Amino acid sequence: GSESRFYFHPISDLPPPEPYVQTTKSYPSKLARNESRGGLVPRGSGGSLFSFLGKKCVTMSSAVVQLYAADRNCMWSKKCSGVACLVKDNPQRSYFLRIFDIKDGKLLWEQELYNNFVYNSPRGYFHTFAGDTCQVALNFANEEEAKKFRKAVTDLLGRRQRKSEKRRD
Repeated sequence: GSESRFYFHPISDLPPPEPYVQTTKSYPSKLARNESRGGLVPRGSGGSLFSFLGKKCVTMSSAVVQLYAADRNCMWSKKCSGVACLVKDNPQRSYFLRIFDIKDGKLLWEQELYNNFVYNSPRGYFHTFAGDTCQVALNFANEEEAKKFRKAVTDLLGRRQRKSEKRRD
């Protein structure tokens, strides 16, 4: 079901993993407010003075999910199960995706978002997410709640921060 008794199994019905074939994307966070300027012959310079960046990290969306991470080219392994939160960290001007364990609440998994992220959705209670050169995935009983953070992350990223929506309804 959706609540009370909801299943994450089976891994066998979930789509197989894949090595990251996409070129590793850049993290906007590392720059915050800076761009890769060129030299003499190749000279790209954007600049664009963003006036005062940062307030706090705003949580954007939260859903109960189980976290998979793919080993080399083809194995989904359980690293954590719990609840997920999509966070917009405006001080760093980036976004953070954080998975927090339901049992501990420790939060031991983060993924720092890129500036050109497209979301991968097989959709079978299962989403696939891209890392540095590793593949990570989200597994959940509710695609509805899943679409919400999945859409929000990818949509907001494309719109650029015009939302500080804390929770989905």
